Amino acid sequence: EVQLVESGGGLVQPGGSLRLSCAASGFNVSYYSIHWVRQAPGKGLEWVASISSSSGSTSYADSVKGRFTISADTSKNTAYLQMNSLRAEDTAVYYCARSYWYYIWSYSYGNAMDYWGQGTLVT
Amino acid sequence: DIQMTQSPSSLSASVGDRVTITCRASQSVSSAVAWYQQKPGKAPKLLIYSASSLYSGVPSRFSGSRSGTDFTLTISSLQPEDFATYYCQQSSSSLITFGQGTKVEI
Amino acid sequence: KRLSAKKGLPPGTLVYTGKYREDFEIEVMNYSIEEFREFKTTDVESVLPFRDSSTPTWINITGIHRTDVVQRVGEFFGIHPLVLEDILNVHQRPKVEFFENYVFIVLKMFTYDKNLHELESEQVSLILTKNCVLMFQEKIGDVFDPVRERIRYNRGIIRKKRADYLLYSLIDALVDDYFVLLEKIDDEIDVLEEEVLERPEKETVQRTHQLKRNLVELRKTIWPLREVLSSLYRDVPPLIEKETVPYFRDVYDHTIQIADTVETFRDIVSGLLDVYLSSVSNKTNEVMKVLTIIATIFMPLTFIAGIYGMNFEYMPELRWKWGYPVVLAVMGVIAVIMVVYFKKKKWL
Amino acid sequence: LVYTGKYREDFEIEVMNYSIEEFREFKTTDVESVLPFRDSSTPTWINITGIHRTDVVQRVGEFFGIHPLVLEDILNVHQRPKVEFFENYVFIVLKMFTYDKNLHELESEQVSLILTKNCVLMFQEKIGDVFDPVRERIRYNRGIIRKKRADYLLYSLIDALVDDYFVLLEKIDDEIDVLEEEVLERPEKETVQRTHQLKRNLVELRKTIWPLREVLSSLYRDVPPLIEKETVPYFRDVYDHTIQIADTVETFRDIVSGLLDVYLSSVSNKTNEVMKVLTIIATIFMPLTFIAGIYGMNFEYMPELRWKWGYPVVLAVMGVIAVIMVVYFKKKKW
Amino acid sequence: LVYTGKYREDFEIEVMNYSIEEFREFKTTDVESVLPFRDSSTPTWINITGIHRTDVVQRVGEFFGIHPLVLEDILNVHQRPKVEFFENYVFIVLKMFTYDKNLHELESEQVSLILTKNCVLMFQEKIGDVFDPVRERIRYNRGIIRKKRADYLLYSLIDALVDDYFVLLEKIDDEIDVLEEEVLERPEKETVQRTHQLKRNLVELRKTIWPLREVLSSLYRDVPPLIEKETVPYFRDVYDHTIQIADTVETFRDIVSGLLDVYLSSVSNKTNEVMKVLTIIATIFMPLTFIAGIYGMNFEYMPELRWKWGYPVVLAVMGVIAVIMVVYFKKKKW
Amino acid sequence: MEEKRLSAKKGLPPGTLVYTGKYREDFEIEVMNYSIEEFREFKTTDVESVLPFRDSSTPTWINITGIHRTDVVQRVGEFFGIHPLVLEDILNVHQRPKVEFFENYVFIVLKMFTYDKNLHELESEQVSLILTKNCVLMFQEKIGDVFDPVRERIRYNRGIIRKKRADYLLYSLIDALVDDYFVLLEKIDDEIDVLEEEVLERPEKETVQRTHQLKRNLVELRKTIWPLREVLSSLYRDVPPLIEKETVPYFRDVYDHTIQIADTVETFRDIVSGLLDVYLSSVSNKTNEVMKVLTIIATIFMPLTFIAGIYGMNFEYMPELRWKWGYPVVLAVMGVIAVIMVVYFKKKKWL
Ligand SMILES: [Mg+2]
Ligand SMILES: [Mg+2]
Repeated sequence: EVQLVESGGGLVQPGGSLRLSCAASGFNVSYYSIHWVRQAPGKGLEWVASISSSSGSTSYADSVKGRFTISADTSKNTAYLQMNSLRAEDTAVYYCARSYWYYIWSYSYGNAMDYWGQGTLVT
Repeated sequence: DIQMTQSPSSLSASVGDRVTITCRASQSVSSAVAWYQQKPGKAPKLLIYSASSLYSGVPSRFSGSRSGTDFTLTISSLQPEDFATYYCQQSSSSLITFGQGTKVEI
Repeated sequence: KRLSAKKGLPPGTLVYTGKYREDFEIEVMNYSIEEFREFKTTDVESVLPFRDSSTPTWINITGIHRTDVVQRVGEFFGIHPLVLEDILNVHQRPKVEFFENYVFIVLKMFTYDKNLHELESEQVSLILTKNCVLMFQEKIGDVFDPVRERIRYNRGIIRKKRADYLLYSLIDALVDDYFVLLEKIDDEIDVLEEEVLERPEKETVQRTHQLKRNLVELRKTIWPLREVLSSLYRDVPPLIEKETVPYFRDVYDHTIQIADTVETFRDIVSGLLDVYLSSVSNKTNEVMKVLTIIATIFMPLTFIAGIYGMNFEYMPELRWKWGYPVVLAVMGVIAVIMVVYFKKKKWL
Repeated sequence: LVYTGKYREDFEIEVMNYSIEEFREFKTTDVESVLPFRDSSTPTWINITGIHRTDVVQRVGEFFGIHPLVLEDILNVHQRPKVEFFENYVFIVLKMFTYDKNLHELESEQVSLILTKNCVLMFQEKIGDVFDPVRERIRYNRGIIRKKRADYLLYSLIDALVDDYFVLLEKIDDEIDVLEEEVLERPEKETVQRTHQLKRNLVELRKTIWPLREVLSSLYRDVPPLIEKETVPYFRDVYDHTIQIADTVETFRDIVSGLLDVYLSSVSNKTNEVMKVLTIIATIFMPLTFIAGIYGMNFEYMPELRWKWGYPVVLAVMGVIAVIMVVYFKKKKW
Repeated sequence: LVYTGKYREDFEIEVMNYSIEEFREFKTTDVESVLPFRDSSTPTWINITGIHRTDVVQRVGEFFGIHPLVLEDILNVHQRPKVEFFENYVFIVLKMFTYDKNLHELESEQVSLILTKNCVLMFQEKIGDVFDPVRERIRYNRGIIRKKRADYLLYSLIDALVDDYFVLLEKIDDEIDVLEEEVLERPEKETVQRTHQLKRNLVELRKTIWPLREVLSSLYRDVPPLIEKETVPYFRDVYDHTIQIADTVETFRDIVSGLLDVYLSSVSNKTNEVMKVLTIIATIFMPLTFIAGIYGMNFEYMPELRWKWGYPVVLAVMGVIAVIMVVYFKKKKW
Repeated sequence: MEEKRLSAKKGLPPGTLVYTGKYREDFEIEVMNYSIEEFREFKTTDVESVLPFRDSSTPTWINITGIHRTDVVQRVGEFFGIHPLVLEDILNVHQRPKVEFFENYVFIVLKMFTYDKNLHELESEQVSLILTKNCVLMFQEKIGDVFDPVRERIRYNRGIIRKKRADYLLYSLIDALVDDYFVLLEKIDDEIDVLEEEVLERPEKETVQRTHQLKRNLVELRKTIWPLREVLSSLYRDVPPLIEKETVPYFRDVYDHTIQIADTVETFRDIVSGLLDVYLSSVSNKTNEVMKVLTIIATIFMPLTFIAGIYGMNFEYMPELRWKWGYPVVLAVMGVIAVIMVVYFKKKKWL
């Protein structure tokens, strides 16, 4: 029921600009945090961005801090990632995932991704 | 900065035997780690969260243990449907860092 | 006022605190004088039009781990975000808050397992608004089946009154299974007390200490229950009718009884802690009684045998007429008489 | 004006000034260079790394305008955290706690913050400081501190302090996990030492964090206009974070008080087992050496002939008694 | 009329009349000099110490019109703290506590606050008080002390006496750390004597906090005879401070109880280790004593004779038994 | 737990009311009928002389001591219209403190304790109060109460007791009882302080018995205090029509006193358990000293016997002939072993 899909992956020349759209079904993007993760062929997973559409909470990866731009629009109930000035290493599979918070101690919270999108490909 | 080194790089084991993957954190993470399964060409699945808590609707052969700042993913009885890549995670900070990725084969 | 800012989270984040994420369900029971329904479902949007119903309604949302459903229900029913944060904070004590439209109650139910002595706690929240009662739990399996059966089969007064009697019935059922749990712990404490004196091992100590900690948990979660029932009985906010206060008074007396029982159990376990040490000292006493008896009987014999078995060049008593049998006879006599002497008391 | 701090060798003065678009960093030891900073309309921060020298603190107090009693509190180190409101300035008392994982001890160092008009005075004790994040934030403008007055500077200082509290709590959490694993796996007297020291550290942490709650409460709930209404909500967040610390602390005590109890009761349960060992061995070997001495009597009266393996018969009787005693111990389940 | 106190020492009457314009410090010693200090509009602070001088206290009670029953309550020492409300004046009775070195026992001194119009009176007995912070606040232009009436004076005296408990608990914590070091290394009988004395002092502190909280609750809730409001929000930090004191004393009691329990553990472990050494020695040397007794047995026909000069063989058997038994002990914590 | 009907014991005829306590020696009725300007104190033994005070306009305090005479209790209950179940509760000593609100009267069961030295058990006596209209009936088991201050206040017109109604009299009696409870707790504390020295200095079986009976007494004290605090809470937070709502602050003061007493008794129980632990430690140290002497003797002698036997062997092939006179060598070896034993026991800091 709860399914995440991605669109916008394509053959774009390095240094260009494009937009990845993560469409959500079975839930409301307002009530959960949406993460974008990048995995290169032959390499492990690498988290990229996190958006909490309820507030302005927006946290990008350390490596690509300030070069991406994540947001979410509730009218379409989707999340958006804007990629600008791509590098050569950015070619990989992109996954869009829900994530819920869980409680460990009073001071420390964790979170987990329960539903993972299929994940487009960017070159 | 914080990083999670996952050992070993890869592991080979038979079916029905215990498999253990350890994972160490550069900075102390309270308990916010997770273990995932990724079949090739497919989205990852969430196996373990909170470093010891089995996910809802997942076989109990997987188990998680925490000792200090080190985390171990253990398997009671490995299965043919259990040959994939297993990762770590961090959720202590808003910056999420993944593990190296240990692939288990026959 | 305001939803507390937890750092490390986006502002205004509602997070489930417990551990049970397995199941999620919504069960609706709309009952009246004549007709009733049971609309069990999962689509939350179907439950909503019951807020403004004329007849009393019982909504039961199991699995509060889905915070979106809780937020949507709270927003549509006009529930303050602080109340929602209290709902999703399982780590809490029973409490009551009175508001201009709804009454919010936090209570705890407990289960006990045999062969694995774990006192499992599940927090349940009640929100009485207008002529409806919202119920929030986090796992399948509660102690409100008698209320459902009474409503379904029209037995008792519950089908005749308003939603306030429904809330009273729910709290009464909670106190009833509190009594059931106290009886179960009574049986377990009797078994543990009998066992600790006959087979004292370290697992008995672990069981006794686990029972003591469980009882401390029970006390810390029952005294707030006394407080909340007191708050429900005395001031009787406008949401609760004046004719339904004697029922809450009865529940208050029940909570008094439960507190007395748990305090008695706490005293009993505190006694068992010293009883275990006394029993282990008794066992050590038995072992050293055996050791001291053999020592007392056979060390003097040993040294006298050593003394007559010596290499002096003299010839004191080595050729007397059967002197060896004489020594053995007198020596056995002294051993027998000292064993008889030790036969007094409980040493032998 | 008597100084009681245990740090004397360290001393340095550093100034960070900033505006909407420009900032300036200054480092010195002579106080004459930091005197003229009143005229800067833009907010500024002056940090005194070492407060052992009473002359500099007395001069700065009489220059910016600081009450004798609050200055004596600044010089005093053993003081509960506190907040005082004056028309000219506000005065706040904070603590910083460093805790080494390998070398287990939770130390402390006192900080005093004074906010008069736009200059924020911080009176650090010694070297080794936490507020590098706010210094880097104001060095490289990636925040909101540029658009606000020194009030937001005070808020940033206090927020950095509570963040350091969170990091210390993470360290204590790791120590508690390790201690619990050790207790469940293998006890020791040094394990008991660890439990006691951790308990004491938690107790002192609770005692020192609880006043900070009412410090922040005084700082937002009925705050004077010197801290500014727009700055008030930010302090609220700090207050909320403080609650978490307290909550965490209490649950840690709840998990460390009960850690050691099973070991406390479990002692004297090995006493009976060592009695088992000593008693079985003494029971075997008291009668055995007893009859050894009996046959070593050197009486020679009773015939000691070769017989039908008389010495092997004695040994066989000895072994029969030993087997009988072993059977008796098996029956007793000792 | 009757004096109950057992302390007869120096007698002193001090008056501290303070106002915005200035403050008066002519405490003097004349009994009749205080009588004109009653019609002043300013808050007049009259204190009498050494209540053994019964004629002076009787005269001042007659002058200010206190009920003689309240005078009898003042003359009492063993009286639980409480508050009584009258139209002319309000009576408060409370306890002052001071810890000391040597005999680690804490004593109590009654203090009576009679507040009427713009006048406040203390009825202390022993020389040596704690209200110095309020005195220096009066003398050093700090706080709202002068901007308000004698109600603020009562509030300041009572919350200073509440703050006394923090100093006392710091003293008790120092004592607890000393006893912690002792239990850490040297356990003796004096150790449990002094730890149990500390436990008694802590339960005494809880028992004396209870009436103080009751007094604050009774004084907070309405029925103000002379209080004109605007001071009852100040009777909110005092109640919270009472809660603070209760919780900190509870933690101190818990840590002292843990110290007692670890002493008990040390005694049990000493029993265990003495048992262990005895068992090791007897266990390893008794079978050897047996075998030494057996061989060389005295009978006519000895068949052992010589087996390849086997005395080194039996010695090596002894050594092998000894080393394997030592290894068996070493594999455990023996 | 619904409806109130008389319980049926099988050893008695159906309606008979039985006294449960163990006192029969005393019986006396004291009537104390006061007003703003007058008071009549009247001690008698006739039940029929107190009946007119039911309809008295002025407040009156009846005090019947010796409830063992069930006929007097039954007659007074019949005249004052008291329910028979309340009479059975009055005569039933073996019950906890409680309060019952009725349409015409309020019924309270409370306890007064006494502590004796050289007989370290506390004795409880049940006192019952019935407040009805303008009369306060008091039922006591035996001579000896704790309401002397109230009597002096009524006699000598101290305080404000005379000008008020019977509800203030009920307050005064309950306050006096709680003050006596405070005195009792002080006596328990003194007994605990005395027992501390013996339990950490004089380890005997009598100390064990004394501490265990103190723990039992503390348990009984808690079991009495908790319902008493419940009674005071009910009087404060239920305000029945007989209390006039003006005397409620007095009841909250008594409620605070009860709360303090309950906390005190809990702390005392903790202290008693600590005393038991210290006892065990003391006896363990005694046994440790005895084990020390046993162990040192055994380890300085038994190995010496081992070597003595080893070179006490007698077969053909041994260097038994003197080498350096031989025997002094073995004696010196034994002495050196003993000296090593003693020196490392000195190192181990016990003899
Ligand atoms: Mg010989
Ligand atoms: Mg021997």
